[PDB]
Amino acid sequence: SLRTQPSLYSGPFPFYRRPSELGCFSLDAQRQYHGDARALRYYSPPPPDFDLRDGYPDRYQPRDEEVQERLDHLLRWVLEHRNQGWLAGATVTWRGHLTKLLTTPYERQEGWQLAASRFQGTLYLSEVETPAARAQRLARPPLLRELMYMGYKFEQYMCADKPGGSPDPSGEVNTNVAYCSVLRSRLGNHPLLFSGEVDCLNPQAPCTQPPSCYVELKTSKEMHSPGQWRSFYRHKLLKWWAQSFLPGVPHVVAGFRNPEGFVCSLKTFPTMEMFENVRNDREGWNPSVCMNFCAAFLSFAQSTVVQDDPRLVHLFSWEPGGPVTVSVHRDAPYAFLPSWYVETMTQD
Ligand SMILES: [Mg+2]
Repeated sequence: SLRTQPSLYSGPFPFYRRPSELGCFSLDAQRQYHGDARALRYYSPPPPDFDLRDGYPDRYQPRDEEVQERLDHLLRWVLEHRNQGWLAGATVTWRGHLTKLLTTPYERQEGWQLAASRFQGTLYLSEVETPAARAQRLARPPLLRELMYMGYKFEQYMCADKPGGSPDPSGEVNTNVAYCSVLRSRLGNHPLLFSGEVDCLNPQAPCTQPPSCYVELKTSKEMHSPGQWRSFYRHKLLKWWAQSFLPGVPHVVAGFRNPEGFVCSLKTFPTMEMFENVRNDREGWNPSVCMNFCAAFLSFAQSTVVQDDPRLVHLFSWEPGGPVTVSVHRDAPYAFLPSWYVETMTQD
């Protein structure tokens, strides 16, 4: 087991390598994979009065969340690019999985599970939906469903499909569509290969080379008091920082929503400056604690997963308050590396 309290992980900010984009892939409106950037949209801010409720629900095509894709689309990319043993000493995951590790020392509400499998040296990490999270997903109240749509809608007001184009929110929001950047990094002694969904690219960004040219878009409720801002800095900026820090996305652009579902204000939060909001806060978060924990977890997983075997899973389970605990599983349902990937890699 691995303890999770922040005090264990205070100390110097560890080494995190400047991320390089190795490539990308797109999922289209039918969730079919394409090894190019067709799904990538372009940051096109107002020059805001955005109705995030517009099109809900008649122009809404939500992804079927029952389909658990796990690492499948990343593994296709890896398979088609394993000529770009560095991989053997790496850990392969989704950006979002690493985000959840980053936020663990401070997370008090949502637990997680991560399946680990070692296969020809490489450590693969793939999130498992917990029974409790599966319960909440199926029991999603109308208001949660509207809120989620609103987050996706915001993007349609802020992005165009061509550089410098005008946003066109008259169409449908279809959440099968995704653009994913594939990045290489390293946290201390742990080489990383991961994909992350990317909201848009800013043509007028100072550095036009990805991932620096990318922008993350967010919505949050409007705030009218120091206390509301302080809770926002403490809870939501931590999540936003941990999401955008990893892939090297330098800006998060937030639209603040009315209780009536309109965005009438925008604010840019540079990733590099987010921690400043809580640096002198007795109940704030700390990016060095986030990264030190993550590095500790990677070391823990790497020493725990001894056997090289794609049918074997070490399930890392964590609930708020407690340590990360481990259980050992084989085959269904936890085994996540598909035959089509294992055989092709074995073929080499
Ligand atoms: Mg976003």
